[PDB]
Amino acid sequence: EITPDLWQEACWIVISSYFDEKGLVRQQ
Amino acid sequence: IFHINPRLPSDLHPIKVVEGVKELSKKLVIVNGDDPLSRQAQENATLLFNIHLRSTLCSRRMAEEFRLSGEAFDWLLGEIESKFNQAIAHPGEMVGALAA
Amino acid sequence: AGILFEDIFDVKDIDPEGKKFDRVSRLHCESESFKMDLILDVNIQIYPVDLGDKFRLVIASTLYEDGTLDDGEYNPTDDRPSRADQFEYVMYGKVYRIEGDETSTEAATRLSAYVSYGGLLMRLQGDANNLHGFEVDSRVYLLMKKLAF
Amino acid sequence: KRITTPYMTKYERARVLGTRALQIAMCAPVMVELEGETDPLLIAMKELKARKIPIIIRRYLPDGSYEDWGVDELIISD
Amino acid sequence: RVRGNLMGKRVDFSARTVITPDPNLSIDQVGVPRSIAANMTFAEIVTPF
Amino acid sequence: PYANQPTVRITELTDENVKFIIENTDLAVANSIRRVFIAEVPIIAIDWVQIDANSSVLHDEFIAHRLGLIPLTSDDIVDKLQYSRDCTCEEFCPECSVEFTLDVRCNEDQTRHVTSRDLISNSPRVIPVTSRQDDILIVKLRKGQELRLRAYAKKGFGKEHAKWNPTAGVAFEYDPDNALRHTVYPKPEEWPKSEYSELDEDESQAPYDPNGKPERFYYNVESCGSLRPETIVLSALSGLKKKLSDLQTQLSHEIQSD
Amino acid sequence: MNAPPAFESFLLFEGEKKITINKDTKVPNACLFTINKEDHTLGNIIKSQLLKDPQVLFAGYKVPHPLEHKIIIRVQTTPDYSPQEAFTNAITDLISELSLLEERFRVAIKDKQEG
Amino acid sequence: NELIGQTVRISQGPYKGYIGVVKDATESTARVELHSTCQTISVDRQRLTTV
Amino acid sequence: EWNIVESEKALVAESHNMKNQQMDPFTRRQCK
Amino acid sequence: SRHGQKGTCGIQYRQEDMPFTCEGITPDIIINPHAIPSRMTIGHLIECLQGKVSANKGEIGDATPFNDAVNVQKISNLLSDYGYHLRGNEVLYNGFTGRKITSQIFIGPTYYQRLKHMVDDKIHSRARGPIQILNRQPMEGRSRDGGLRFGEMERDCQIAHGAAQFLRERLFEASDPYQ
Amino acid sequence: HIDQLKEREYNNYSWQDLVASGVVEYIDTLEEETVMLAMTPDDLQEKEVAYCSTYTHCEIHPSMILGVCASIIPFPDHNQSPRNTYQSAMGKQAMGVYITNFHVRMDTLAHVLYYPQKPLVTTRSMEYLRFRELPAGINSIVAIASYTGYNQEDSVIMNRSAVDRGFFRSVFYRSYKEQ
Amino acid sequence: MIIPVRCFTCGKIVGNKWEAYLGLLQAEYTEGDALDALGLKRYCCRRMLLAHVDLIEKLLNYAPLE
Amino acid sequence: RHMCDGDIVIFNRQPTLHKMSMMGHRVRILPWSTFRLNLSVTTPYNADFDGDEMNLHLPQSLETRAEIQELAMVPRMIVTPQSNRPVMGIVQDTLTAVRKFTKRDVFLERGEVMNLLMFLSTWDGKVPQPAILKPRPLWTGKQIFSLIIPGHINCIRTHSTHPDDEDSGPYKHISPGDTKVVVENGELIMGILCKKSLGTSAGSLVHISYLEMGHDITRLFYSNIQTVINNWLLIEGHTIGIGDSIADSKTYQDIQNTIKKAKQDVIEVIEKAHNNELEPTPGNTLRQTFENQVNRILNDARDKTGSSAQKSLSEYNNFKSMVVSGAKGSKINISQVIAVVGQQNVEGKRIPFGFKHRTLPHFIKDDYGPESRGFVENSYLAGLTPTEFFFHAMGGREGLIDTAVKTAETGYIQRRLIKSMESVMVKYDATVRNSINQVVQLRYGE
Amino acid sequence: LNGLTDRDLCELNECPLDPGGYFIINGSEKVLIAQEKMATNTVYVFAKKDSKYAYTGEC
Amino acid sequence: VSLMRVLSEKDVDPVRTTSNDIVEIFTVLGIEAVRKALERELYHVISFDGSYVNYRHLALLCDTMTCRGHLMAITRHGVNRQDTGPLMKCSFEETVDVL
Amino acid sequence: QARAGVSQVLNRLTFASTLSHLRRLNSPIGRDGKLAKPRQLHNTLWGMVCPAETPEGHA
RNA sequence: GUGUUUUCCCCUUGGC
Ligand SMILES: [Mg+2]
Ligand SMILES: [Zn+2]
Ligand SMILES: [Zn+2]
Repeated sequence: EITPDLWQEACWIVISSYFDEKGLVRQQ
Repeated sequence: IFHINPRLPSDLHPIKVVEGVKELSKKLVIVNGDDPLSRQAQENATLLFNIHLRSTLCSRRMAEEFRLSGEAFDWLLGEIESKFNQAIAHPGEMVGALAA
Repeated sequence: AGILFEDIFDVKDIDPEGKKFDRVSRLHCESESFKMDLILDVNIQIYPVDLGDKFRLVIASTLYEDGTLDDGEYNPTDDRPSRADQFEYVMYGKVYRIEGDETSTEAATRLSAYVSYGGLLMRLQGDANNLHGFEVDSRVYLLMKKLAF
Repeated sequence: KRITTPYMTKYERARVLGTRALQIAMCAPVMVELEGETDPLLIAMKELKARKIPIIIRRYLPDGSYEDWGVDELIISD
Repeated sequence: RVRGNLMGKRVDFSARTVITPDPNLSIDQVGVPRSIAANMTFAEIVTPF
Repeated sequence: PYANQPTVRITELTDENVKFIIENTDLAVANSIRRVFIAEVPIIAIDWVQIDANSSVLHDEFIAHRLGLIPLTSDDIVDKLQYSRDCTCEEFCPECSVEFTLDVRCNEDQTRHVTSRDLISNSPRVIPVTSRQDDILIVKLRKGQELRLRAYAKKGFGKEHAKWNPTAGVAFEYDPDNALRHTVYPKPEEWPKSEYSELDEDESQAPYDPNGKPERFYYNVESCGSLRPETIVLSALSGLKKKLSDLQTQLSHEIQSD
Repeated sequence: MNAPPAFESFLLFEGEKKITINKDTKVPNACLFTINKEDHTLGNIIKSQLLKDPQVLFAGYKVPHPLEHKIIIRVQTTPDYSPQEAFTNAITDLISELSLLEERFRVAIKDKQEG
Repeated sequence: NELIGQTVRISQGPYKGYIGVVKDATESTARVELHSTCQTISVDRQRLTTV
Repeated sequence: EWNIVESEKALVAESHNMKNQQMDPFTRRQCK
Repeated sequence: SRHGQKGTCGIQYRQEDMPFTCEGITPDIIINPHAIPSRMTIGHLIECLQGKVSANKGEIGDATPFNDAVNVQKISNLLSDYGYHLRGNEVLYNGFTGRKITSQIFIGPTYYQRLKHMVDDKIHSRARGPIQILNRQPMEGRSRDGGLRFGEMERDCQIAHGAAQFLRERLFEASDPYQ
Repeated sequence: HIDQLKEREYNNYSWQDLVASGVVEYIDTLEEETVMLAMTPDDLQEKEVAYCSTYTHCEIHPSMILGVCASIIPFPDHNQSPRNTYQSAMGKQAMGVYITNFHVRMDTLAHVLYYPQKPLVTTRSMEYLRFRELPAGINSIVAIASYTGYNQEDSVIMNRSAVDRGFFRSVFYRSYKEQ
Repeated sequence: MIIPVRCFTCGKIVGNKWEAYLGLLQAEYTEGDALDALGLKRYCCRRMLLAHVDLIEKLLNYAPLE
Repeated sequence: RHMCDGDIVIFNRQPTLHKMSMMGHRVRILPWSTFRLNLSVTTPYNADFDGDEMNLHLPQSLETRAEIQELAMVPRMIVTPQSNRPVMGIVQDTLTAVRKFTKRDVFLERGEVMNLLMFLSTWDGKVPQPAILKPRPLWTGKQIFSLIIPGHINCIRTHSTHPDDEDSGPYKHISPGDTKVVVENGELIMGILCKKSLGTSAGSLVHISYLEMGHDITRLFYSNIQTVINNWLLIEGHTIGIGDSIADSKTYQDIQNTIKKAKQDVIEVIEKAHNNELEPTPGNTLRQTFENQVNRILNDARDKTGSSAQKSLSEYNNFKSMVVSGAKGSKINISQVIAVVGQQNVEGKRIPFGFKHRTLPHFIKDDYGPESRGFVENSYLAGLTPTEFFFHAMGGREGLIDTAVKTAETGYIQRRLIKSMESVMVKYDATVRNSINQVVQLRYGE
Repeated sequence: LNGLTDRDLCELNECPLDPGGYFIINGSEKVLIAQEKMATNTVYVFAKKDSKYAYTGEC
Repeated sequence: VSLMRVLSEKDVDPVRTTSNDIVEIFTVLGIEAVRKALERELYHVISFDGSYVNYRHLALLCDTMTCRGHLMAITRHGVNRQDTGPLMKCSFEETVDVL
Repeated sequence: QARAGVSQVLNRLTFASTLSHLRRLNSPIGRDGKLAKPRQLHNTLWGMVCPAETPEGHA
């Protein structure tokens, strides 16, 4: 189902997973 | 300084104001000399201050507004000249460096 | 002597302009035998007054009951007979203005003697004969005291 | 017929005081009573107030003329 | 020469430090650190004084 | 023209802190006492560290610094020892110092914690507080790292370096209800009641007391353990009284010598 | 690096006097006591003890510069009373205060125990 | 001079127990480079003892 | 993990009413 | 600090001299109020307030910028629960005299940084040190033990002074005196 | 997606699965010309009187506009912008621990703080910056008071006794190389 | 790096509490109840343990020998 | 010999912009490793202790020592010839504290007066008769400040909050709010002091002190002010905190209502333009008319909200106290902190459409509405929305750019002038000539 | 160091937090700063005032 | 700007109409009107921000810029044309060229 | 004749400096170029480039 | 008893 607000937790599980996959210097 | 109390009648004679200011105008010399060209330029260089001086040290404003005594007026004139002569540009002053 | 002025007074307003300060209030007061007017700032924190408070106000040239002029320095340690010993609120200040209705030809009928008590201001305003004791730039003491009536 | 200002300009005062203080530091005879000080600049300043500095000031006019002014003749300002 | 070596020059008897406030100095006083003072010198003529 | 007569009540006394109230007295006296608690009670702290072998991940100044801050149980001996600056002996001696040794090597896989439990005094009475809870960590060591050093502790004021400050925190408070209005709240109702507030829960601050003086001073002297908390106070009173006696001696000599 | 060593706040240098009275000239019966290697701890209690003396017309203390370890205490008394003895009695009685407080504290300690 | 470049202990006065190396010494005073602080003090040479 | 538990319980605690103030301690756009 | 407030340590006061709350919490860093009003680094004030909440609450506050779950009033509400003034102000006592300071002081934990710019890396002085080889003027820079540049603009500032003797000494006798 | 991604590693889900599930999309500044970009769902897509109701994309979190040194600022939305810039500057100078193998580095200049601390208030973003592992600074009990005036024009009064305890004490390593 | 021996602000020994702190957190005390149970009252002492980053545990990953 | 206490040094801040940037100072040797200077003097140097460094120059000869001492010593440099007013004021927290101190309701016990008088250098040793004798002896801040004012200065000033309708009505010479500073015989009779009376303004009390008494007595004046007032500020204290930035909920409701009306009014102006009903202002394009209308509406909004914020602040508010002393900040800063940060301009215009017809992808094409173009409607206490945070950054970047750009050109502007005019000077003829001796002015300044 | 575990990186005396992304040239960590440029292959139309050209289609 | 033609217009005020352009005023009204105009423009730029500078410094600048009867630009092109002497012009610009 | 400073010594001063030096972009536009428009924070840097992290110097 | 020496250009970064 959709995120019924309470969305801050979800929003930083994303991002967290991004920086797990792509550490800060990935562009180099 | 002289504790004027501008509520008693003052002892400063009107013509002592007139003639004191006249004589003071003589001592505030900017362009020194007795030459007509130099009296003219002294009169010009000290024209606005002389107008101001004659417009605040009037016989009437002294009587009705300032109420200066004779001792206070003599002190005043001596102060005016002693301060004006300090205001004169010192010869040697690097005034163009100041302007810049 | 050095008693410049005295009258019965009562407070008829306080801080009409609103309370500009917290320990100081404007008192607007009226005299009773002379019906002069007074605007006085008191340290409303150590000497509280209310509207309708009646008080003796004795503005004096010197505190000493023998009338000897003080030097204007604070000393304590002194036995001498002092007017303060029979008041409740005493201030010391500099008369800094004497306005009046002077015309060009004939004198003022009324004066307003302005006094600054170290910055706490007073204006005493009324018929000139009661203010003849005031001259600008002179030291004076307020010596006021509430009448219990 | 000296026409310049009769007042010691602040430049003439700075130079006169520094020059006289130098001369004092080189053991020149003092022209004023020493009440017990030892700095040559303090002495030079006292001498200036006593108008006893043995220095004259040659003021060049822009025409290249000059006027000589003692240090007791012109009116010290400060 | 004219600008970098003549109109302006590096000079002896000069010091540079971080300035810090000191409300206990007069407006005409600068407080300076003892190491600077012990470095910079003033040639002072000797006199019986 | 003379002194006031101070009086004391202890409200709580633990082995960690004293709470007490001084009455009468004067604000200046009470605050100077507070200062002496902080800055001029002497204690023993490590102030000399000869490092013989250090291969911890902390450099020697860091080790030495940490040893400085370890409090020592100088509850008595601090009043015996001289200041080393004043002792007449060429090195440290047991009459002006306490020697400490630390000799630890991590000859095992488990990360050895070097702690104050490893500081071995030459005097069973001047020992690190946590030896008489857990011990103060000085370093964690990996296998094959070592730290051998000997240190001396000496008497010093908290005024010289904070290592010698005996207090954890001196609570100091007076006029709990602001009867003096020495503090002037813009909104007296936003402020919680002091621990010592005598007011009810209705009114916010005590009515202004014009002739009042600050005349009860509420203390909480928490020790860091180097002295017992009541000993901090008695030692500060002794120290301040001694400062004043010394000042008076120098004064009497300056007077009689004029 | 050009740091004072921390002992400079309380250790006198060789030749420094602790206290050094100086007659003030501006007004009669006024001195300036210049205590070296002292601070607000010793200067404020003396100042406030002097204000309890009724014969003391003025009493105050200042620290001219916090980076310098020196206080000035200016005392003015009534002509029948030198500030030398004002300062002396302000210390004598302040010692009597602290000693009484110490005794009362020592007893109050052992009276909190079992009391 | 005979006591320059040696490790010395300050045995007297305020710096009692400080260890340093004599960077310089006159007959009256050494300059001692203190081991602990980032500072070189001047100290009356009788206060020093060679270690 | 205990932080994730604490966050999820705080999330359900975000359901409580009156946890915000009318004195505009923050504002957000909502145009058109 | 994290909010572009920057400043040199202007003096250090021992714990006895710093002001103190009811408990003996003296500040670690006292910064002048005038740093704030022209700069409006209110993030600094809110950091201090929520840091004081965090330190009492006993866990790390969130300061993610656009988080409308956080606001000053909500923090003040929390801070008031620990028995502090809700706006972070406290009554401090003057360390010197012990008198309460009449203004209650805004005090609380704030994250300070120490920057690489230490003063002992910057202090520099010269009195006849090494000289350049080409033009016999002082070398440039502290590392070289150089002399400060008495530049053009200083020349102008001394002309304006009319300080010709000090201009001659700076631009000659104290730089490259030669014959 | 959130539940799967919360158990990540335990299920070896990853961000790449969010990408490969058509859930998140890399937009680039020229395609950003043509997105209609909500800023959070609950703000912008809820049935207010509609602004557009045609959002194609939504910001993941708006603080992700900040870079590395700017996202260490707490409450940067409560600061004047030049001050966030000055922090982004000074944050590159704050002494900390710059890397944990610093004992092996022979860097020419290194500053290592003795007791660097984790901020008592953090952005969430500085999780990923790994700031709580290599922090640069100390949470200090700041007081914003004028006090003695030695903190006046952009200056700070420090606690000397805190410094005696190691407050912001740092070490400076200078490496000299010669062959 | 390692835990400071004394709370910078006040003076309370906090250098003997870090391992205790972590052990109490491992008992799953909440983060402020660990501090309440160690005895840290002032927020100045609490920010010593809350804020402390124990980097020495990472420095000890590097081998001098073995 | 080494430099020692009392040595004369020139002391410089390397942007040596004007004559007062290289004043001479007496050295005092102090322990730690910094230059230390007194804070009236930062304004001449444009110094601030953010990490500024200043250059000390030790003149090496009696002839140059004395020259500096008589020509450049700081007290000689108080009044600038550039604008004939003091370059040094009372500044920073001394100025806030002196405002607080000279309020009417500031009363000091003898224990606090006699402690403050210890910090006056020029005090004659006689304790003034307290303003109030009976109850307990209480002096007044102005009565202590009357001892600091040297000599017999006379000046009149209006405190910053002086209501302009006060000199008309009654109470003209007995001011309700203790505005109207009057000094008479060197005695503060009335009025709160602020930058208007102690700052750098022409005719300020420090200016009168310089023209009337020496440069030396003015030097003592600046020192005594800082030294008494900073030691009273250890009693009074001064702070700033969140409580100083919060406002009443009624004030927030008024602010929000004002902004809502302004947003609605901008929406109505947009509607008027969209329908072509907006008649252009003469000379303006229709677009320039629309932009002027919107800028006026939003400036009026920011101003009305800023006023309603300021009108809420108590006399205790520490922004108000720093503002009305003139010590730091201004009413617009109070406004931005409490009410509304307002329109963010880049190059004087609203935020430009850097995307095709929109400012950010969150906005819809041709959204000319207020927030769509940079109007920050929150305050720094409320925090900025992310869009208006970015617009605020865009705007504040302009100041950082112009800071850099103003550096380079202006200094070039400033060398060329000096090289053109370096040798123009006043000769002993008392005429203003140049190197070649061509007469520029017959008298200096006519 | 690619994909190398934290244990091994510590064994290499490397930092597992170190990001990478830099070169070692004669012992110096050298980063290549990303250099901004006009996009290639894309037409752009500019007006260059102070020129004879009203408009210029660059590529 | 077309000052002379504008001043010529009927119902234009030839006494008060002015040009905000010191070069235009030079050609139309001459070097002394340039002195006055330049002084007023310079004062306008300086005082616009509310600041104040003494008149001595403005009069002195405008006098140096008009002392030789033409508009003496404050540039190498302007101040090195002045016959000051080579060691002063090299200090400024064109250093070796003037030498 | 080439570009300059494309390759700068990694800023090891502090970890946020290392991380930001690695994520640093650089416009080749001339400094001492007086133009403001290439220095201004363009609307299009949203989410791409930090609106706050720029050198306050000439760059 | 012998004692102060001794590099530069260029680029980059940073400070007010
Ligand atoms: Mg600065
Ligand atoms: Zn011994
Ligand atoms: Zn603590």
